[PDB]
Amino acid sequence: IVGGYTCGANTVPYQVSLNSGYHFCGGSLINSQWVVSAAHCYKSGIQVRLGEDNINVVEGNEQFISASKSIVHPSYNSNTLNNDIMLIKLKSAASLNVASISLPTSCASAGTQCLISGWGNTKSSGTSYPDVLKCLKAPILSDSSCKSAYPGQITSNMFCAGYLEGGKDSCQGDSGGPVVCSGKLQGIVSWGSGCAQKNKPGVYTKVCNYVSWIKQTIASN
Amino acid sequence: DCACPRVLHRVCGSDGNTYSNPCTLDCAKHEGKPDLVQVHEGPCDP
Ligand SMILES: [Ca+2]
Repeated sequence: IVGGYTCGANTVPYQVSLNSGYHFCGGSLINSQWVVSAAHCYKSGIQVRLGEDNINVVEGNEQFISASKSIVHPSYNSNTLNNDIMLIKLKSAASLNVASISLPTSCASAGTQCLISGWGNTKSSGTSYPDVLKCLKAPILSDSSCKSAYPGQITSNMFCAGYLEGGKDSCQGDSGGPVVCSGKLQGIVSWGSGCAQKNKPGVYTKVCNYVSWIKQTIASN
Repeated sequence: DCACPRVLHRVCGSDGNTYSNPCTLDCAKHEGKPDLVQVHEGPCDP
């Protein structure tokens, strides 16, 4: 997260870190057994890390739980990143309260302020990986401005959120992570051209399109 | 482009810079370093 701020411990209880030796993606706990993340975050042997603030320091109260299944969307396109959504099932249920974030019943509209979080890079120019979870308040941007920012690259399963002006964005390391607006997980950190660049906002997976599939996938796994 | 997924998969460039993922490496190559190549996975040694 570039241009953001320190969330505070436990303030983003549904934020998980996906770890395969090092933190590499975020995810959102959506119930005690399941995490949503980006499908490009797919790895074998994911360990999900819950109740993290400082990813680098084991406070002693975190939960490190292995992914038992990692289910990419079967329309996930690694080339376009369309349907960049993945459901991770926890080997054992997480101990709650850590908390899940609600899935949307409606899509969010342009203008909706959201909370984006992660331990991704905090710098546009250099690299600055944080230890504590970083947060960014950012509004969903209009579709037409998303698409003009990224011509030919934006599908109906994507939205842009952030600032066209630059300076405030998600970044590498934030992938899979939540965009939560009005108490609903609306976005997953997916991609963008660099980070916090002028006219290159973050592009997120439009979670609302996947609520039926998430439900079908959870019910049948 | 140069549009990259926002996954962290630190790699090491032939320029001795650590890139956040193969893709951002790929972008730096495409932006100003044609001979830029991935040497190995993980951060470069400084
Ligand atoms: Ca920790």
